[PDB]
Amino acid sequence: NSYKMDYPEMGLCIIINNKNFHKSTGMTSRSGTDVDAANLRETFRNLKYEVRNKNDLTREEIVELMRDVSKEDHSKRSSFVCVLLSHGEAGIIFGTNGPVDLKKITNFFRGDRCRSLTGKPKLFIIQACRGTELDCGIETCHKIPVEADFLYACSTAPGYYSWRNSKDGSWFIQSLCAMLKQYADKLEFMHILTRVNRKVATEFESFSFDATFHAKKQIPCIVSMLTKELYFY
Amino acid sequence: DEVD
Repeated sequence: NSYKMDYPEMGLCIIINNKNFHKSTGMTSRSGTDVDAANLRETFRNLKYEVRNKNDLTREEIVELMRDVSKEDHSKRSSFVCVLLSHGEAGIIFGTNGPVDLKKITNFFRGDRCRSLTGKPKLFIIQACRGTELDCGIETCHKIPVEADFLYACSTAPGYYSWRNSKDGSWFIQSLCAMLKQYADKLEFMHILTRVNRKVATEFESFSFDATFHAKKQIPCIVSMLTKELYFY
Repeated sequence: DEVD
């Protein structure tokens, strides 16, 4: 009923942290993202993941990184974690010089394409916009599918902007790290992520001099194709 | 607060 998490290694945690984008793209610098990346590094280090931080990657460097990691031998590793911190749109995360399709990235890890991860949880944690909607809130052959064992922990609902504080980091990553620190020794991962949903939904609200962007809310979106319960302990 |  739960994934085997007592392989010799918990696995890799790849963190792609895009802060500065090529001028020609017109994309703004993502102030606060270094806070997220540092928090994520410490959070996952404590969970015994082998963390690799990558900063300011082009669209082709992202693809090449993911391809290479998917070709590593993960036989001794329990799981795989990839964190993407960038601008985005529906289905898309941005490299510093242009977009990468998320499906292209995740496909490298399919059950038939990365055999040393077949049957093990593959977790993709994404802090990026998924569109431009704002939430105004309301007061008060084979044997297993190749798409199985993926979880996407998305920072925001489909179609919506995702919020990041330039001083504190992104709402979602702040909350995800806090909940993992507090509950990773107590709760199954889906229940941890539900607590993240509640923390983001209840404790954060945007403040802006621009009325269009002021007093806005956010709900993260858990997408699970997992087949077992996931415990980090 | 900023959007991504």
